[PDB]
Parts: sequence; structure tokens; C-alpha cells
Amino acid sequence: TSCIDPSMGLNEEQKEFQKVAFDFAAREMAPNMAEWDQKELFPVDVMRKAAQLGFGGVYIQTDVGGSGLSRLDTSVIFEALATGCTSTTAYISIHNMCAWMIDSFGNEEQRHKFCPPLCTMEKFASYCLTEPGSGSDAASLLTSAKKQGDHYILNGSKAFISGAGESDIYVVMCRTGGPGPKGISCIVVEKGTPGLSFGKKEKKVGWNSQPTRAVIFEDCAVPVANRIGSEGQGFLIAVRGLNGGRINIASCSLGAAHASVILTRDHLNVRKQFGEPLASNQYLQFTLADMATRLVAARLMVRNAAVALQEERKDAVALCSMAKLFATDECFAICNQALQMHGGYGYLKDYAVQQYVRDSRVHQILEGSNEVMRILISRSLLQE
Amino acid sequence: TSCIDPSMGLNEEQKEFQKVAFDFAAREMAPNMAEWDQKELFPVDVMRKAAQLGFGGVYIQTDVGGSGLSRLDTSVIFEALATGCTSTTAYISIHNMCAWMIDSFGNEEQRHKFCPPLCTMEKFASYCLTEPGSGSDAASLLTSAKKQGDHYILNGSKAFISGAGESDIYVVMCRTGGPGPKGISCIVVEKGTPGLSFGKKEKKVGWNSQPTRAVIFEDCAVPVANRIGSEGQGFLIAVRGLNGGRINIASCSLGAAHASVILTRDHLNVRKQFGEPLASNQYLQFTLADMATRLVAARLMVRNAAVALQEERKDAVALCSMAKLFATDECFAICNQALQMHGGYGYLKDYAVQQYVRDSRVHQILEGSNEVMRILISRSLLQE
Amino acid sequence: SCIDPSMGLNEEQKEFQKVAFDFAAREMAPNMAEWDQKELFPVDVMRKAAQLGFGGVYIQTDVGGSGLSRLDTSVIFEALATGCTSTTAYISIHNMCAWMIDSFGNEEQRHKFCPPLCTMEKFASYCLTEPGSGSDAASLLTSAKKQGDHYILNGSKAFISGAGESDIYVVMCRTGGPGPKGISCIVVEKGTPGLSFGKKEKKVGWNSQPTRAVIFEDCAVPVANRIGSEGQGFLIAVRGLNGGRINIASCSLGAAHASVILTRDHLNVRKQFGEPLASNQYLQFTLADMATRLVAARLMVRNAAVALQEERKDAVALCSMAKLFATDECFAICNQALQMHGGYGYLKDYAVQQYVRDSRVHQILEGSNEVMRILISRSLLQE
Amino acid sequence: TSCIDPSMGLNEEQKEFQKVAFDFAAREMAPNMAEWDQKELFPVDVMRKAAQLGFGGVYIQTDVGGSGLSRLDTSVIFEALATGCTSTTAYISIHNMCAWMIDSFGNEEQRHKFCPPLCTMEKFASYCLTEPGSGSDAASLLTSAKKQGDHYILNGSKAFISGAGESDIYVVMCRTGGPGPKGISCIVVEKGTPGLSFGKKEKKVGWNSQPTRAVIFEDCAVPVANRIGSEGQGFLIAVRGLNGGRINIASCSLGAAHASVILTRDHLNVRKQFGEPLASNQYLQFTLADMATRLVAARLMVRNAAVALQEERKDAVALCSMAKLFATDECFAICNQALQMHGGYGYLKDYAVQQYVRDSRVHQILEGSNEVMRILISRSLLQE
Ligand SMILES: C=C(C)C(=O)SCCNC(=O)CCNC(=O)[C@H](O)C(C)(C)COP(=O)(O)OP(=O)(O)OC[C@H]1O[C@@H](n2cnc3c(N)ncnc32)[C@H](O)[C@@H]1OP(=O)(O)O
Ligand SMILES: C=C(C)C(=O)SCCNC(=O)CCNC(=O)[C@H](O)C(C)(C)COP(=O)(O)OP(=O)(O)OC[C@H]1O[C@@H](n2cnc3c(N)ncnc32)[C@H](O)[C@@H]1OP(=O)(O)O
Ligand SMILES: Cc1cc2nc3c(=O)[nH]c(=O)nc-3n(C[C@H](O)[C@H](O)[C@H](O)COP(=O)(O)OP(=O)(O)OC[C@H]3O[C@@H](n4cnc5c(N)ncnc54)[C@H](O)[C@@H]3O)c2cc1C
Ligand SMILES: Cc1cc2nc3c(=O)[nH]c(=O)nc-3n(C[C@H](O)[C@H](O)[C@H](O)COP(=O)(O)OP(=O)(O)OC[C@H]3O[C@@H](n4cnc5c(N)ncnc54)[C@H](O)[C@@H]3O)c2cc1C
Ligand SMILES: Cc1cc2nc3c(=O)[nH]c(=O)nc-3n(C[C@H](O)[C@H](O)[C@H](O)COP(=O)(O)OP(=O)(O)OC[C@H]3O[C@@H](n4cnc5c(N)ncnc54)[C@H](O)[C@@H]3O)c2cc1C
Ligand SMILES: Cc1cc2nc3c(=O)[nH]c(=O)nc-3n(C[C@H](O)[C@H](O)[C@H](O)COP(=O)(O)OP(=O)(O)OC[C@H]3O[C@@H](n4cnc5c(N)ncnc54)[C@H](O)[C@@H]3O)c2cc1C
Repeated sequence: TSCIDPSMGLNEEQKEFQKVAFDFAAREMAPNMAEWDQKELFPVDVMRKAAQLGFGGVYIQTDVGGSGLSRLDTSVIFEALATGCTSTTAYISIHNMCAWMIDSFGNEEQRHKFCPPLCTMEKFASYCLTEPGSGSDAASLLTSAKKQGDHYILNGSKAFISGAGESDIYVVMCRTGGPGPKGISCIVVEKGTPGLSFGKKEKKVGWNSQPTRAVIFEDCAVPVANRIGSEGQGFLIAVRGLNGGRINIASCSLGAAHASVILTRDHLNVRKQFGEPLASNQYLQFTLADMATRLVAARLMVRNAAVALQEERKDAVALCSMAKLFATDECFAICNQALQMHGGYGYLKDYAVQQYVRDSRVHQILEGSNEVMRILISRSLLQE
Repeated sequence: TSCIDPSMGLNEEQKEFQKVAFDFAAREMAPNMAEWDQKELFPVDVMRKAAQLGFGGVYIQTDVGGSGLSRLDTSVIFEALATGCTSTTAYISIHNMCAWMIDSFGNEEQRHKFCPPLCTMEKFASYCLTEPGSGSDAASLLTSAKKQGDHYILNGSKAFISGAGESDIYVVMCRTGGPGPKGISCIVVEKGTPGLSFGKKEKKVGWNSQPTRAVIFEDCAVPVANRIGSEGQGFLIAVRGLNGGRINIASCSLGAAHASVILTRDHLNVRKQFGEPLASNQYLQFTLADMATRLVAARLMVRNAAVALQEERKDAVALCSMAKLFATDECFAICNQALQMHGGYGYLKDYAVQQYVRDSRVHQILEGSNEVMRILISRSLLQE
Repeated sequence: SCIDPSMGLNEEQKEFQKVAFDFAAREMAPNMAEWDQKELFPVDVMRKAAQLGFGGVYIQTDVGGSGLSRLDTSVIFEALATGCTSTTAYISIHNMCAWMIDSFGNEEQRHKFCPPLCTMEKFASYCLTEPGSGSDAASLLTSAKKQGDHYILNGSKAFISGAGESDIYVVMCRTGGPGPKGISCIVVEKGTPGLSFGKKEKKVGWNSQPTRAVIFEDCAVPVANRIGSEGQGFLIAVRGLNGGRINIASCSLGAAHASVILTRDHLNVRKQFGEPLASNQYLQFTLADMATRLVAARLMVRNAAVALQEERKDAVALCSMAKLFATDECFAICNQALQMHGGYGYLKDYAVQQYVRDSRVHQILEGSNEVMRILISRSLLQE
Repeated sequence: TSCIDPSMGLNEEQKEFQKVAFDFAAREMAPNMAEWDQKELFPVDVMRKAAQLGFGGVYIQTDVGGSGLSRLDTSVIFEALATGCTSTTAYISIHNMCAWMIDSFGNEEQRHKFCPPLCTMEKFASYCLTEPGSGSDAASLLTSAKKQGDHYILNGSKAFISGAGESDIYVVMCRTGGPGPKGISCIVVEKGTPGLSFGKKEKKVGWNSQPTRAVIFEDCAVPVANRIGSEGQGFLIAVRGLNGGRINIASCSLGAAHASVILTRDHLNVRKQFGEPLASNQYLQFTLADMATRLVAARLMVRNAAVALQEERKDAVALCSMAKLFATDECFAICNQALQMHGGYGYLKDYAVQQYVRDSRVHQILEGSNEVMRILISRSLLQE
């Protein structure tokens, strides 16, 4: 048994899920990763094939088209998919979170209207929280939703929205009441609604397979029936979405790191310099040992958090933050060391390691930056 | 539920073991730690009290006086005891390993003769492997055991032996055959045997509660009936002992680190500078967050390895090495950060943090130094 | 300022620094993002830089050079790197090529190749690496067989910066036996039959410089183009790298300095939680670390530059230490600066991400940092 | 020339100072370091021999018995002396700082009365700032000095005072006015003064050759004529003194690290395991390269700061803080790595490396903790 075996500890059902996801990634994603990244293509066709396997609504209830899997099942799947394309898998995760928010907090009409098409990916979703003036301080958002009759009139702008322009469903966090978290509500806005526009496609370091652009609302009238949950429940929904988001983005980092470790091990054994394989150099052997050891530690952390969350444990929220902090930091380092191990080749787009580095790098900033993770964790520990 | 709760995930029986060990540590060890360290006292009376609770032969079979507990049970117990005195707990672990080697590889006569007195700690044991010329390269040991009639004549010297002088039973690795790993045998030598002498009591940075002396053999005749296992089985016995040794020393590191995190959290909340608790300083909050996150990661790694070992999994040996490498490195860093958090007070012997630092520091060198751990881990991964 | 890049410099060097920085801010910084996005080799701007004397910074004045010292050169490249690290790094490579010819060539060669390089009428590329010889540079296979007054070259070089655009290629080839002693340095000119280039490589950074394989198929080159004696090639190559490494490290310094300044200003203007980001102690402390490591890296590079110029016996080791320390520390500084910008740091609209992408490769090329440790340890353990 | 040659860049005069200092350390300090540490002995006779060479008042004006050397000359001397005993050299530096404060800010009567005896070390000095409730927040000290006729009546206590009990001259920062820095004054208190007492001799991890005791004042009458500077100038004098003290403590760290690197280099070449010198292992080779590289960087930082301070540049305060921060952190890491390179031997008191580790560790805390250094540095950066 490999010392970095990703299947150890999983039950038979999960090992199957893992195999299916990995096979899909190797066949449909890995061969196209470089192209999607270079051309900044949103892989609609491949994502829809992924949805046919049940990855469009991984942890969404089956009555609305979901696969109804657990947090751990989901982590295992995203980790495997991330070895194919971390950027694309990360977007799939965001899409899933949007569907989960509607599925978990919406009424029956909302669930059967929005979730089915998201699960088949007939339609794609984007999560709209961040604004130019509200990033880490998410609860200070300014986008307003003024209630008038049977509609909410939205005014404001969201920033860095993944999938914007391509998505048909937008889960928007807006302010319906006073200042602070309590005045925020969650409202679904559909592509095509008058008053909804988009900014330019942003050029980024990575996560290129998913379009990034501002989402703008100018006196945008939206049906009150589109509000998910009651007024003032918006930040609660956002905070609960973050627990799973932290586990899942960390799972994407795990996949990139695992792929990087495998590529590195094979490269050291094959590439020769000074008449011997690079693997003959003790310094490189030790670096690889560190990479493998920390990968195993990161995997244990992410899966431990996933189990804690699905079991509804009181330490789950803190564990999700610790796992996200630890895994995104350690996994980026692993990918970056793997790049170093490839030498000049690691800097070329023809080699996957550099994209795992570029894509995993941003995970340290999203779903609550790692600085924010430390604020949350320390607060929790010092309060006890 | 605390984000660093050490009981999470354990079964009911284990939570009880943990409670007993912790209470014993808080009552009998913690109040005396500083004194044992300052006066370099081998705490015979307290260790015997520990044995009364079943800590003298934690994972030794019950038929010979042991407690018959598992690898995970043992890790939990040593982690809890180490919060009281890491040095003393580490020695208890070494003593336990010696008893385990006899229990696991000895014949019935040897098991019932040596194990019972070790389990009650009527007698103490020392493991003798290292020599001046063989440390990391342990299989190159020179101490010879020449068969002569019904006795082996031993000649050579062992170095850094914990408990030497105080121990009545010495598990000695000697060369009965040719060069290399295959010519080593394990033989029990009892205090009082003519030809056995000890070097001076070495002064050290930590682990002061356990005497460190060279063990010298000069034409020391030992009964062939004292050989544990068959001739040439020594290497195997030492290697099997190392798997548990790595888990247990890492467990001692976990205890030191956990104690340090708790002391730090409380200190930050109580000590005031600039008119506010130290905890009000964000840099200190973030450092504590890092400490806690890595403690949880280290704990998962150690317990994961313990479970793999007791389940006899094919990845157990590699995992024990990874766990020892990760935990001893991360835990020392945690204790050292805790020292920094106490300011000048952390440098004073009146504050426990500095001994957790001094004691845990040597764990990165023992049971196979962390450099050796990387050799073993990289070798395994590169051959896959 | 505690990160004042002029401290310790003489009046002349402070003037060089000012000219270099002003040029970078006016001609490079405004175009950095575009050159990177479109992968454009800024010929016109580089020629403007050559007009200021940056085409042959440490080349002798009799052949068009500026005749400046290694320290003067470090100061200049550090300043230019704040505008575009990728482009400045190439200028450094071009300069190294000119220096090898200027320092080891005969008068005819010096006056033939150096003048056009100093005005950048022509550009140069350094060709050492091959598919099978990277860190183990002395194992190169490109052969050069003598035939009359020409050498017939056969082989291929990899990762060549400026390939295709350059007119002068300083090529390390094997004229004799195996190892370092059988290598010679030969100048190959663009347009020579038998010389071709591979595809334009796609990379993470250093996009303003084309990167292509250089292929030789029965390429006939004049024996008169050989710099130095046969078998002196590897010695010339490494001698060139000691200075090249100091200069690549200087480019890292520039990227890091720019990143620290950008971060400082960003923390003071960007507000979250009703206060500037600078009000958060962790960010204040992190900036303190960045500045402290930047000053340490600057001292290391300048210290090595002085040792190299004075030709001290500890110069080779110091250049290696400086390259190792500065490229590692500066990448970390730039990466932290990116974190400090949040999501904005990941956007191509913000310079910090290019300083990260460009400085990252400095830990690999011009002799990887693992190779640096080889050089340093050998020196330490032998004494 | 070695790549870590400590004489490179120094003028002829400084190379001679360095040689004298190193030879003295090798002959009078190195051979006794272990004993002074084990027995906690204040080496009065040896320190007086050092003063005979001009090390009692290295940067004190010559008109009062000083050597009148520059900050850079001083750094070179302390770095060299620290290779013999870091603990003792650190105290010599503190003594020097006290003498400098009197020399630089006192009136001619005080300068000629106190400085001469200090320069020959006929008398020893202690710096008294820290109190139980004021460490990093030094300006919040509580020790009061109430004027009564031509005497000040002192009440309060100081903590962690190096040399307390042995010193004849105590430079005490006390509160003569209102709250904060502006109400602090500097006053010299002589041993034997009624009302002055000392606490127990503190047990510590390192700096054992220095007695550490609390200094207590109970209605202690001290001449107003003993006040250095004007009332309210005390804190300014304290910090001006610390700028130089910080450069010197960092210099002591350089010496500990340099000695550790040399010891490691020789050890790797002589000690053999697996049939070859330890130096044959690439990981150890690379680690030594890192140690040497960081040592050179730290040396440049400290000497750079010394030059800035001597030239009274506007960036001197920030540079001194950066040098102390960088050097104390890097040097402790170097010494700790050196300990690892010695294996178990590095943990024994018979090997010098462990004391360089124990002694250099506290440099990251005292003379202004490294967290405080970051406060000073960030303030400067964000203000400009
Ligand atoms: C962006 C750009 C422009 C680029 O990336 S250009 C390509 C860059 N690639 C490199 O930097 C190559 C990395 N590799 C190297 O520098 C060398 O191959 C190593 C690995 C350090 C040494 O290789 P080895 O095969 O072991 O040769 P080695 O025996 O050390 O040296 C051969 C001779 O050169 C000498 N030498 C080596 N490095 C030297 C240096 N930096 N300065 C001066 N002399 C040097 C060395 O002392 C020896 O002399 P002799 O035996 O005659 O006394
Ligand atoms: C081993 C030994 C001998 C020892 O450990 S001795 C005891 C050592 N303890 C220390 O080093 C104390 C650590 N703390 C300090 O240095 C200071 O208390 C801090 C935390 C940096 C600043 O404290 P604050 O209360 O904020 O005072 P702050 O407003 O910064 O300063 C008061 C005045 O002193 C000045 N000052 C502060 N640090 C200075 C320095 N390093 N150099 C010159 N001036 C300084 C400062 O500019 C201010 O002047 P003004 O406002 O009049 O212009
Ligand atoms: C590729 C990409 C995709 C994205 N996709 C989406 C999406 O689909 N939907 C969406 O809503 N958003 C999305 N975002 C935005 C993301 O949520 C924010 O970028 C992130 O939360 C940080 O906010 P910011 O960029 O404004 O940085 P800031 O909040 O300004 O923070 C900048 C830096 O300061 C630190 N910081 C902030 N506050 C503190 C504090 N109190 N103490 C200490 N340090 C602090 C941060 O950790 C960070 O290092 C995306 C961003 C990127 C780059
Ligand atoms: C407090 C204490 C208690 C101890 N108790 C016992 C006991 O009870 N019984 C017993 O038998 N022993 C005991 N030991 C000894 C311990 O097992 C050895 O000290 C340890 O195994 C290392 O051997 P060494 O000290 O000879 O160091 P060395 O083996 O000489 O190694 C020195 C350094 O080189 C590194 N190194 C070695 N080989 C390589 C390689 N091939 N590649 C890279 N790096 C390498 C090491 O990791 C280390 O950093 C004790 C030691 C201490 C300090
Ligand atoms: C953008 C870019 C521009 C370049 N421009 C030029 C140019 O203009 N001219 C030119 O000649 N070359 C150029 N190069 C090539 C560069 O010199 C090589 O990429 C670099 O020297 C490493 O060689 P390699 O890529 O073959 O990696 P390898 O040599 O295969 O090494 C791979 C990894 O193994 C490590 N390693 C190798 N040997 C050892 C050892 N003995 N012990 C321990 N670790 C070891 C390396 O440090 C590295 O981490 C460029 C490269 C890039 C990415
Ligand atoms: C061996 C030894 C010798 C000494 N000798 C002397 C002497 O001769 N004379 C003398 O006056 N003093 C002496 N000291 C005391 C020394 O100056 C103090 O220990 C040190 O300044 C720290 O104060 P503290 O111990 O009260 O820790 P605290 O000030 O309580 O700080 C504890 C921790 O909090 C951090 N911290 C504090 N404030 C902040 C903040 N605002 N933001 C972030 N982090 C913060 C600190 O850096 C530290 O990590 C000595 C100490 C030792 C250990």
C-alpha cells in the first residue's frame, strides 16, 4: 500500500466514487487542461458530461436531481477531479454550493425550479457576495434590495464573480435591512433580467477556465418570490455555505498537490543529470519525503473536517477553518516545490505542475483568506 | 467542543484511559516536574504509582502483568502523561518497549520471568542499541556476543542509554554472527552480572529525570537462555520496536505541545501590556491559531499511524515514520512559539513551557532522527 | 526610509540609479502588462535603454560600453527591474554575452561584435543548456568539428532567451573530449545556414523574452568566431555566470522593492472593517518582515558585487550565496505582497502578480538554487 | 579566503581588535564556558582581564577610561568574544551599555566618578528597566522616585536584572513625573544603599554565567545628584542605550552562530556513519550551505546597522531594529541546526553547540523582543 494512498480509510462506496471521478478527470479534463487555461475557455460540454455522472449536484438532495452524497464523499470526488483541472473543479464546487444554498434554505417551489437544471448543468450558477468595498469584511456589502410591492429593486455591484456572464442563475447576497450581517438577504437573480449587466472578463494568474467579471445591478427589479429564506437570513446562508466551501476548496488543493507529488516522483526517477537519475540526490529525496508527509497530513485534516461537518459536531466550524488554512498553505507549497523539482520544465505551460501552482495559489485567498481563517480560529480558542 | 479537544474521535474506553492518565499526570507529575529536572532525579516512587494504574506495561499481554491495550490506546495514554512530564513519560515508553520486546519475542520462561516485575516496575528496563560508532547506522554496532558453552561472552560499549545504572534489566543488541543486519541478536543482561559497568551520568539539555550513562561490557558472561528470539533476529526485533517507538515518542511530543498551547492561551488572556491582555494583539492571536492548527494536524497524523500499525496495514511502517517526522518537528515548533509568547518568563525554570521545549527537542533526534525518517520515507515512495 | 535603495552608494551611483529608475517608470512600467500579455520583445524601448548606456553596462568603453563596475551594474538592473523584471533580466543576459566577447575575445572580435550589442542594434543570446544538460552543464552534446577554417556544428540548445530575435548567439559546444575541458565558446550569427529555431515556448513568466530551442544541423561557423582557446569554453561560461547570477539576483531585488512599496501604499489606502488594512497588526508585522528581508538581500547582492569586482578569492562563493539568498527571499517577498493585495493581487491589472511570476524563475535559471548549494557546500567542506 | 571569513571588509585596525578578542575568548572563555554554565558562576576575574584589554568600556570616551571605539569596532569585538561564551559576552555588552549612558548623558562629575571604575570593571553595572508589570510596555513602569530634599525616595521593583547582586552600579529607570515615557528619569543606585535588596537567584535555560534577580526598592534614599540627565529624559536615554545594546546582542548571536557553523563543518568531516563521513550526505551538505549563507547575511545586517548608528543616520533606529530581528532569528536557527547535525552529542553539555542554542535563544526575547522589533519597523514604514 502506497504511503500516500488516497483510498485508505474510505469505505467501498467512496472508493468507487473516487475511481469514477479520477477516471473522468484523466479522460476528459487532464488532456484539455492546458488548452482551457491558455484560451480561457469555460468547458460547458465537459462539465455537462461530469454532471451526467452526478457531479453537478454532488451533495444536493436526490428529489431535485442531486446525488445526495455526504461531505466526505464530496471531498473525495473534488480531490480526484482536481487532479484533472483544479480551476474547473473549483468552479464545479462553487456551482454546487449555489445549488446547495437553494436546496437547503429554499421552499419547495424554489427547490424544484432552480435545482434540477443546476444538477444537470443545463444551467450554471454563480455566487455573488464580494464587492469592491467588501471582501474579507463581507458583511459590510452595499448592494441594496429595496422592497416595493412584490419585487425587490437591486442596486450595486459584485466583484470577482466566477462564471459571471455564462451562468444563468446568480445567488446574490444583498442588503434588505440595516447595517451588519442581520440586514442581509439571499436572492436569486436570473440571467436576462432587466437591470443586470456584467463587467469585462478579468485577466488572472490562474483559474482561467472560469470567467471572472463584475455583476452589476441598476434598478434591477426581482420577484420577492426569488428570495431564499426570510429577510435577514442572508449572511447565515453565506456563513453555512463557507463551511462546505472551505472543505471543498481545500479538497481541490489536495488534488493538485497529489498530482504534483506523483509527477515529481516519476520525474526524479526518469530525468538524469550527472549520469544518474535526479532521485539519486539526497536533497531531492528529502524534499519529496516532506512533500508526501505534508500531503498525508493535509488529507487527514480535510477529511477529518468533512466528517465532523456531516456529523454536525460542535467543533466542525473551527475544524473546517483549520483544515482550509492548513491544506491550502501546505498544498500550494507542495506544488511549488514540485515545480522546482522539474527545473526549467516546470516553468513551461507544457508541464501541468505550473498550473497546479497557479490555480492552488488563489485558494489561500478564497472562501475566507487564510488571514481570516486565523482570526476565526484564534477567536474560538481564546473564547474558551 | 474545543477545537483542540484531545478526546474527540476516541471510543468510550479510551476517553476513560485518557482521563485517568491526565489526572495522574496533573496530580503526581506536573507538581514535581521542575524538581526532577533540576535535581536530575529518577522518579522511582511516582513511576511505580503509574505502574499500579497499569502504565508499566500498557501494551503488554495481561497474562504476564500487562494491561493489554492497543497502539492507539497507548498513544492516548502517553500523550496525556507527557503533559505532566515529557521526560519521564518518554522513559516510561522506553521501559514499555523493552517489556514488549520480551513479551512479543521471548519464550514462555523468559516472558513470565522478566515481564511481571517490569509491569509493576519493581524493576526498570533500559534499551541498549546505540554505540559510539553506531548511531543512525545502528546496524553497524560492534558489541560482540561470543558463544562459549551455555553462555555468550559480551564485549563492547553502548552509549546514551536511558535509565542506565538504575535499570535492572537491559535489552542489549549485540553481534553474534557476521557483519551487517543479519548478524545481530537480542540478549537480556541483568544488573549484577560480572563484567557489566556504567559510565558517568551525562549532563544534558533535557530528559533530565532519566539518567543517561554508557553501558560497558568487559568479558561479561550472559546465559544463552537470555537471548530473545533466535540468533540473528536482533535487527528484526529492533525494527519492529521502532514502529511503536516512533508513535510513542511522537505521542510524548503531542502532550508537550498540547500543554504548551493551553498554557499560552491562558497566558495571553491573563497577562496585560499596553493596558490590554496580550491576546488583544493580532500577531499573537495568529500565532496561537497556527499553533492550534498544527497541533490538531500532528494529533491526526499520530493517531492515524497508530491505527494503521495495530491493524497491521501494509502502509503502517511508512505512516509511523511520517507521523514521527511531522509530529516531532511541528510539536517542538509549537512549544518554542509558546515559550516566545511567555516573554522572559518562558526562559525561567519556574515556567513549564521551557521544559516542554527542552524535552521535545530531542525527540527530533531519537527513534530514528528526522533526517533518517526522510531517508526511509523517500526510499519507500521512490520504489513505488 | 528603512528601505532606501540609495543608502551607501556614492554620488555617481546615485545618479545612475536615478536615471535607471526614471527610465523604468516612464518607458517600462506603463507597458509591462502589455508586453507580458502579448509576449512582445520590446526592441524600441530596449534600444532607448542602450542609448542611456544600459546595452553594455560593464563593457569596456573602447568598444561602446559604459565601463561601469559590478556594483554600479547591480544598482542599475535593480532599478530597471522595478519597471519590468522580465525585460531587465533579458538585458542582463544580453550584457553577459557582450562581456564574454569583450573580456575573452581578440581585438578583431571585440570591435566586430561588441559595438552593435552596446547600442542594441543587434541582440545577443547565451546558449548553454540542452535537453540532456541543464544543471549538469558540462555534459552538453552539441559538437563542433573543425573543417578547414570552419567548425561544423550539430546539436540543439534549449530554453534560449531571445532566440529568434537575437543576431548573436554565444554558443558553448564540444570541440574536444568529455567534461568541462572539451568545451569551447563560439559566436554564431543569425542567418547562418544550418541554424534554425524551435517553437516559441509558452511560460509562466519572462514573457517579454521569446524562449526557443536553437538547432544546429551541419551549421558551418568560422573558426575565427571562437572566443578564447579550444577547451576554455566552460571556464568562460562559468566566469560569465558569476556576474550573471549577481545581476539576476539584482532583478529579484527590484521586483521585491517594487512589491514592498506597492504593498505599503495598498495597506494604507484599502479599507476593510472600517479601518485601513494597515491597522491590522499581522499585516504590519508581515510588512516589517518583508522590508527586513529585502534590506538583507540587498546587502548580500551588493556585497557580492564588490567582491567580484575586486576579484577576491571568496567572490565565487559570495556570488552563489547572494543568488541563493536573494532569489529565495525576494520571491517570498513578492508572493507575500500578492497575498496582501487579496483577490486583486491575482489580477493581471496589478503589477505584483508579474513580479511574482517573473522572480519565481530566478530560483531555477542561471544555475538553480540547488546548484548554488552545491557550489557553496563544496567550498565550505574543502577548507 | 573562507566564504564565512569574519575579517573580510574590516580595516587593519579592526582585524587586530578581532584577533585580540578571539584569542582572548579561545584562551580565557571557551575552556571555562561549560563550567560557568553548570555552576552558574559570574566570572569576575576573567571579565576583569577582558577589561584590561579595553573591553570594559569599548565605546566609552577615552577621557573617562574608555577605548573610544566605534559601533562597528564594538560589534566585531563582541562577535569574537561570544565564540568563547555568549552568555558572558552578552553581560559585558550590558555593562558597557550602562557605562555609555552615564558617559553620554551624565554631567562631568558623574562621568568621571562612575565611568572609570566601570571601564576597568573594578565595579560592575546592571541595567534596570523591566518590572513585573512592564516588559515590552517599558514606558508603563511603576517604580517611583519622590523628591525629598536633595534625595529621591525610590519604591518599587525591577525584574530579570542581569548581574543583580553582583553589580555595584545600577542604572534605574524610575517614574519622577506623570504617566508614560515623559515621566521617567534615569538614576544611578549604588550597592549598599539602605532600602535596596535583591530577590532569589532565578533558574534559567541559559545565560547562566549571569545572576538574574529582582531588584527591590523600599523607601530607598538616593541622591538627586545621581540622576542622569534631566527629569523626564529617562525613557529617551533608555531607548538610545538600547539601540546600541540591540546591535551588540545581535553581535553576540553572530558569534554563537559562527562558532556553531565551524563546529558543524569539522564534525561532518570527522564523524562517520554508513562507512563515510557525515559530510558525504548531500542533505547535510546543503543544510550547512544554508547555515553559512544566512550567517553571512546576518553579519552584513549587523555591521550595516552599526555603521548607520555610528554615523547617526536618520535610518539608524530602523536598521538597528531590523538587524536585531534578523540576526537573532537567523542565528538561533543556525545554532539549532548545528545541534541537529551533532546528533545525540549535540544534546550533551560536553558539546558547546547546545549552549550556543540555549544562550542565543533568549536574544529573540530580551533587549526588546522580536515582536517589539516588528512594531518599531512597521511604524517607520507605514508612517513614511
Ligand atoms: C538565464 C540564463 C542566461 C541561463 O539560465 S544560462 C544556463 C545556466 N545554467 C547554469 O548556471 C549551469 C549550472 N551548472 C553549473 O554551473 C556547473 O555545471 C556545476 C554543477 C556547479 C559544476 O559542474 P561540474 O561538472 O561538477 O564541473 P566542476 O568540476 O565543478 O567545474 C569545472 C571547472 O570550472 C570551475 N568553475 C565552476 N563553477 C565556477 C564558478 N561559478 N566561477 C568560477 N569557476 C567555476 C571549477 O573550479 C573547475 O575548475 P578546475 O577543475 O579547472 O579547477
Ligand atoms: C538584556 C537586557 C539588558 C534587557 O532586556 S533591558 C530591557 C529591555 N526592554 C526593552 O527593550 C523594552 C521594549 N520596549 C520598547 O523599546 C518600547 O517600550 C516600544 C514598545 C518600542 C515603544 O513604547 P511606547 O510606549 O509606544 O513609546 P513611544 O511613543 O514609541 O516612544 C516614546 C519616545 O521614545 C522614542 N523612541 C522609542 N524607541 C526608540 C528607539 N529605538 N531609538 C530612539 N528613540 C526611540 C520615540 O520616538 C518617542 O519620542 P517622541 O514621541 O517624543 O518623539
Ligand atoms: C479567482 C477569484 C475568484 C473569485 N470568485 C468569487 C465568487 O465567485 N464570488 C464571490 O463573492 N467572490 C469571489 N472572489 C472574491 C474573494 O472572495 C475575495 O477576493 C477575498 O474574499 C478577499 O477580499 P479582497 O480581495 O477584497 O481582499 P481584502 O479583503 O482587501 O484583503 C486583502 C488582504 O488583507 C487581509 N485582511 C483583510 N482583513 C484583515 C484583517 N481584519 N486582519 C488581517 N488581515 C486582513 C486579507 O487576508 C488579504 O491578505 C474571487 C476572487 C478571486 C481572486
Ligand atoms: C537524551 C537521549 C537519550 C537516548 N537514549 C537511548 C537509549 O535509551 N538507547 C539507545 O540505544 N540509544 C539512545 N540514544 C541515542 C540515539 O539513538 C542516537 O543519539 C541517535 O540515533 C543518533 O545517533 P548519533 O547521536 O550517533 O548521531 P549520528 O548518527 O552521528 O548523526 C548525526 C546527524 O547526522 C544525520 N545523519 C546520519 N546519517 C545520515 C545520512 N545517511 N544522511 C543524512 N543525514 C544523516 C543525523 O540525522 C543527525 O542529524 C539517546 C540519545 C539521547 C540524546
Ligand atoms: C524562462 C527560462 C529561460 C532560460 N534561458 C536560458 C538561456 O538563455 N540560456 C541557457 O543556456 N539556458 C536557459 N535556461 C535554462 C536553465 O539554465 C535550466 O532550466 C536550469 O539550469 C536547470 O536545468 P533543467 O531545466 O534541465 O533542470 P534539471 O537540471 O533537470 O534539474 C531539475 C531539478 O533538480 C535539481 N538538481 C539537478 N542536479 C542536482 C544535483 N546534483 N543535486 C541536487 N539537485 C539537483 C535542480 O536544482 C532542479 O530543482 C532557461 C530556463 C527558463 C525556465
Ligand atoms: C535572561 C534574561 C535577562 C534579562 N535581563 C534584563 C536586564 O538586565 N534588565 C532589564 O531591564 N530587563 C531584563 N530582562 C527582561 C526583558 O527585557 C523582558 O523579559 C522582555 O522585554 C519582555 O518582557 P516580558 O518578559 O514582560 O514579556 P511581555 O512583555 O509580557 O511579552 C510576552 C510576549 O508578548 C509579546 N508582546 C508584547 N507586547 C506585544 C504587542 N504590543 N504586540 C505583539 N506582541 C507583543 C512579546 O514579544 C512576547 O512574545 C531579561 C530577561 C531575561 C529572560
